Amino acid sequence: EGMWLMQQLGRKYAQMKERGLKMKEYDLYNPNGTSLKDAVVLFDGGCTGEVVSDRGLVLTNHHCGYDMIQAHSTLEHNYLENGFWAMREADELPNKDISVVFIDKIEDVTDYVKKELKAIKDPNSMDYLSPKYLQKLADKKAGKNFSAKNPGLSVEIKAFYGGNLYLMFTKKTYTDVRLVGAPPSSIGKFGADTDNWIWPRHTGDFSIFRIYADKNGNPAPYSEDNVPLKPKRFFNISLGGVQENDYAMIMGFPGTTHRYFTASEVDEWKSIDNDIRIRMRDIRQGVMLREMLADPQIKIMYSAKYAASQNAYKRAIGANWAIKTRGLRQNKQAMQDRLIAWGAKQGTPRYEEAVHEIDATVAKRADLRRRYWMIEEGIIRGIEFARSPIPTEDETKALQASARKEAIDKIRTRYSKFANKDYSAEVDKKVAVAMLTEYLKEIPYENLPLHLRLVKDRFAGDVQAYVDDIFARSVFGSEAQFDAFAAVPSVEKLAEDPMVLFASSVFDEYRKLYNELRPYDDPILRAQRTYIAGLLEMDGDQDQFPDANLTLRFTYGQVKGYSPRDNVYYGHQTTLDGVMEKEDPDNWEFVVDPKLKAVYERKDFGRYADRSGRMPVAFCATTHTTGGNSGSPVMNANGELIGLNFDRNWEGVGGDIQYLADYQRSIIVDIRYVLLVIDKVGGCQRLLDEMNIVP
Amino acid sequence: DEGMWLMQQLGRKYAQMKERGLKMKEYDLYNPNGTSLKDAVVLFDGGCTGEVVSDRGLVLTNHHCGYDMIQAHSTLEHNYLENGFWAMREADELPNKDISVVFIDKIEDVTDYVKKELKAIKDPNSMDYLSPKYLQKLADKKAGKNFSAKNPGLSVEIKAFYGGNLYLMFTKKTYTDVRLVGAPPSSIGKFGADTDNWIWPRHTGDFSIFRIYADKNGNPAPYSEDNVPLKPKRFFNISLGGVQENDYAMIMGFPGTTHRYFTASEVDEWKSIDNDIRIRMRDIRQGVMLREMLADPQIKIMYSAKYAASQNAYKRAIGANWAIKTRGLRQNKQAMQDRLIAWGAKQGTPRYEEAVHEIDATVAKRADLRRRYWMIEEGIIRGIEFARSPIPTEDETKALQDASARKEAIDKIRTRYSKFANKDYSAEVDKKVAVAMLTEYLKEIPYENLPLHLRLVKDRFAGDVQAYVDDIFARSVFGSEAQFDAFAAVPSVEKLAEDPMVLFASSVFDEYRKLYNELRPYDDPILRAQRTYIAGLLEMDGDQDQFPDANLTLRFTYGQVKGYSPRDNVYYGHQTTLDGVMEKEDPDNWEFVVDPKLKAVYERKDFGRYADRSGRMPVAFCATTHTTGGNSGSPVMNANGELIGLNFDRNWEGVGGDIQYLADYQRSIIVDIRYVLLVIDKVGGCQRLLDEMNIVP
Ligand SMILES: CNC(=O)c1cccc2cc[nH]c12
Ligand SMILES: CNC(=O)c1cccc2cc[nH]c12
Ligand SMILES: [Cl-]
Ligand SMILES: [Cl-]
Ligand SMILES: [Cl-]
Repeated sequence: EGMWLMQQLGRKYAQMKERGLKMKEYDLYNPNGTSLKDAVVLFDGGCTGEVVSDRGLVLTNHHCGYDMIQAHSTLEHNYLENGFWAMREADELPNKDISVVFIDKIEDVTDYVKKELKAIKDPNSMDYLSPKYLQKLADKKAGKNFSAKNPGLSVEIKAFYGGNLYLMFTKKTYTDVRLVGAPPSSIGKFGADTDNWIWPRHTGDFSIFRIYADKNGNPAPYSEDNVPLKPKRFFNISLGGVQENDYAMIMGFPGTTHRYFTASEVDEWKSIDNDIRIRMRDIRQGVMLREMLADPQIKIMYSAKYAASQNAYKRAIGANWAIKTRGLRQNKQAMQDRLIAWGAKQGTPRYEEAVHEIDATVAKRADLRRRYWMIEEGIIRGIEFARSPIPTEDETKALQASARKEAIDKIRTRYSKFANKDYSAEVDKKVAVAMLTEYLKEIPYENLPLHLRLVKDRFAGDVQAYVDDIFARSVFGSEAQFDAFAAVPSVEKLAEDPMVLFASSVFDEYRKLYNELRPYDDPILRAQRTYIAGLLEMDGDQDQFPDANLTLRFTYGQVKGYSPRDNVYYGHQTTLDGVMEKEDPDNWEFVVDPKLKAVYERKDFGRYADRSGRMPVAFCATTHTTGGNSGSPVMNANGELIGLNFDRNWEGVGGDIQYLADYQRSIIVDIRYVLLVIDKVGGCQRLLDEMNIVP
Repeated sequence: DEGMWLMQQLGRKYAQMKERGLKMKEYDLYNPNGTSLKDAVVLFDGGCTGEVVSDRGLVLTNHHCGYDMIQAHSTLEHNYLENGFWAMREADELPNKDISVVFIDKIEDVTDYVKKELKAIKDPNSMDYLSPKYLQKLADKKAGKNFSAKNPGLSVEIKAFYGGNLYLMFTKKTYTDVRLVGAPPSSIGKFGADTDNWIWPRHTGDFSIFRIYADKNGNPAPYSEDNVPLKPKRFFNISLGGVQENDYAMIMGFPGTTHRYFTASEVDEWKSIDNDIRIRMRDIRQGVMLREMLADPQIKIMYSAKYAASQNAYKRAIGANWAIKTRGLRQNKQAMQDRLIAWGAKQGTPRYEEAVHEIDATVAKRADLRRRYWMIEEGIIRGIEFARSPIPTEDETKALQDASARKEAIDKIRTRYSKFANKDYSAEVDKKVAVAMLTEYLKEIPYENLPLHLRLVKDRFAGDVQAYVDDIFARSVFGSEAQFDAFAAVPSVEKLAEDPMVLFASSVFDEYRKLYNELRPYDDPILRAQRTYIAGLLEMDGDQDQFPDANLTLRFTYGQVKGYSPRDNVYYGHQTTLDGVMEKEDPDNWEFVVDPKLKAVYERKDFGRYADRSGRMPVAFCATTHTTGGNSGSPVMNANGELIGLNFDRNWEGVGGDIQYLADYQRSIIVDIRYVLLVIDKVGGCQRLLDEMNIVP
């Protein structure tokens, strides 16, 4: 049920042993020695990765190394659709702007931070959560020129439990991380967007990289002289597979959770955040779908835009299902009522006062937050011409020196990016008419961005006419309209441009709402410090984990399926047979790689198939994971690698607020399927040979 | 393969049934010379199956079987279709016009009689051995002179089985006074509605209650206010013990049609012509209908039923083609015929190989014709609404060419035009469907094979299908109300003879009839060869594990209450519960609305003695019984013959079961009798119906 701090391993060890853990405590996490923890990395600032060889080979998800596979791909060598398999270390491709972060040391610095904070004065100061303030304390503690005395190292202090616990992390960062191997996108992204958040899953979501360093294994930027890193710890790969009920554990960097939400915050997340996102994206996606289905060229231009909007839409549907069916609101209400009753008993009323302050702040910001989500979902992300060019003061104080041509060249560059090869003004007008009709129904005239008041005032409520007039008269309405402007440009034309006025107006309102809403975060945050302190003093820092905050955590559970609905059961493991069942040659998402199809037909599964002869693909577990856990190593009871985490099912997305034992699962690619693809699809034996594969 | 067995076959199947769990005595289930459970089974309204459940003639069947009767008695004042109907006294039960219940009184093997009569052959190629007229002449001869007059309510019928190798005579007792007694609201009776058609898991309470009425002596009588409820020979006891996984289950009913003795060439034809054309053509039709319904809420209202009606057989064809592609149906038919051919070669009897060859040759010869027939039927006859627009009759055209009979002809044409262009017809939606359907039709059917008017697309319109369809409506007398009225004011024979819509409709119907007539002669050599083919199969492997094709006659099937795995890592259990109804609840979707009385029952757990051992309220279960269309409403029995449910559907994965039974996929979808009794009790409050049933603990 939790995402535990490494410090909490001692207090959780006995239960983990009861659940099946066989390894010694300090072999997993040692605060003053080498352990399995030293083989986990933060891959490219978001994902998790893991070292799997004494030469710095790193495994992570295909969707984690996707940008690097795409950057090295050309029409000549398309690594994204064909895969990439460097047959020698010298063939491994360097990557610009990549990093791998090791968590070298972790220390509890709570007393230090709390004593430094006492020099306050302002009791409402937010310095206790300020990265700038906490970095000043981290540098003070580490020393004057720490990074120069310990090269490649850096320190960071983070708040936990709403400002009740602080940890200082000593990090070692490597920036020479090279692409080694990747399956084709047909394997790496088999489900593609249709199977996102879906269990059963049949995606071989993996990619292979390598950490490079100088002669002494110290961090160094890309250099042709860099040598592969010999890490102090790497995972052994298990070939024993998984069975139902097997103990499993994960280490990784979960990003965010909201475990200490009040009941009022759950209601707000549902009725504002999720309902607005669901309704607004449903309108946007509906119009996009009609247009993509009717014109194959529109499908090409809008596929990525449609898929990008669907991802958080699906999350919101999944989260609202948990609020409606799993009693999230009620369990938060029970959590706060129990603290309020215990505080009354002890004579300490500050916890009830804290929950009341949160409720009052939530109730007060309701209309503002509704207006913010309505404009953000409805217009800022809903309508493409909202992100059309807005002339700067530098560009206007140029059109009225003769760098008038330099002003127009900068405006043209931005116009070309807005009206790019994937932009359809006709599709955008149709989306805007449906999105603005909904926006104008929900937001009253007095709360409208100034230019939208023209719908009622100048266009007699005809939204279609208003949108038609924006494109007919705007210099960004077509290429010919822009060129006519660029030939005779005046500041008076830009100041009265209907598209510029629309874009400026909606951005002004979006910033005004953001600025007016920002002051409401602080009383909530301060009250959460008192609220979580009460919860911890009452029930202990034992079965209540601190919210995720992109720091290293461990979670444990079992390889287990679940029943999604009445009379339906999803098992704990998918097979290669499931890939073949889903095969569809006339659908890019469900195309099956011919080398993999042949492997399946011949049953060329080597040492990777199970005891029954079926080739495993993926499994699911009751571990508690969230965004940031992509690429996380999944370990056995002996700490051996059995898979990589790559997703979680939609039924469990409400798990960020309340873990769902009967529904929430981590979706993991079986390590045996990873090895089968490297071996029979990539034919990259050197990668298998450098790993320590245990029978 | 698993079987829809003749009643005569119970004797030789009994031992296996007992070894599979059957506990009742053979003659208590079926006795040719006495009362048995078979006497409580009826053919409900000529299609469905039903069952007698009380000593006062109460009959249970599906909600979709009694749907028309519930709809005919419904008004805006008392909407029984939407709220349910529960007659609180026998006198309140509603009579029904044109209803019937047929009991199978006696069944007799008359094979030797029919085969001896057939020996008086005046042509060896005669189809009289399958002729209902001929077989009725033999049935009347055997029953005697004036049998119907000397035995009122009874009738005799002889049917061919095993392709003309076995014949049975059925003595039927028909009752026509069958009254509506009870029905749940449509929210329960058709809970899944079209979304869950052919779907397992299923949560639909598909049942309705009727009562057979008869004269003072329990003899058939048409509706009369003097009719008394029938005291039947036999009725089912209701079991409350429920079902468990692996329990023995059995069904009696009237399965309509199967194709168990198809050759491999007939499976290929079913796939590549019948199913592929239906799939492709309905996909085009449904796609255009969906875009129009989604864009205009008034179009959704007008085309919902038309869209749902087209989707039903489309889904069946997708399910059947999935079995041909994944379950090896073609290969198993090929293995079946190769084995007979090899055995015939050893017996020195080449007639079986000659028979399979005649079938293959006939299938190969009719291929282009059959492709053209399905292409026009799916593409135009069903695909385009203006294909069924008015065509002036020879007598209507004669009337328009010096009398007052011209206004009588115009009134008749107007009546047909108003039925075509009714409140649910959109000419704009029809033009869009026709453009897409004709574009596909014109791509598949060559100019020389086109219905005469479609040749104008290339000849007069330069291949512009949109222009051709636009011109049909712009110039046609049936293109709009104003166009019809202008014609009706000044009607001329010449205007109808040159009308583009009349010419289109006539042309496509002419080609549809020409193709049907040219294809009809191919059925007979196949049928005759099937008589030899099935005779060989029976002589070789016996009339034991090879059931005769379904032909709307009484059959039994048996199996177990068992779920199945539809795909990798997914398992569907054997039973659904009332929780599954609640999970699917959606108030803003008419299909998934939950009745408030039922929702309250679930919340209070007011399940009485109807819940299972774990206090969960069962709704439906599935079984490995072999069923098909005609089995809707069938009684599902326990190992003791007690009623445990009513069959109401089968899953799409098993629709290929009409050709080859699929043990690991095919299931009968059954409404649990405990859920039926819960709805009568806690939703209808109709205690008298529970009291007249014999409920066993
Ligand atoms: C076709 N429908 C979907 O793909 C979908 C819809 C809503 C939520 C989720 C979560 C996963 N998939 C979803
Ligand atoms: C709503 N249901 C469908 O879309 C569907 C589509 C194709 C086959 C089947 C069988 C049952 N349902 C089907
Ligand atoms: Cl290291
Ligand atoms: Cl012979
Ligand atoms: Cl099977």
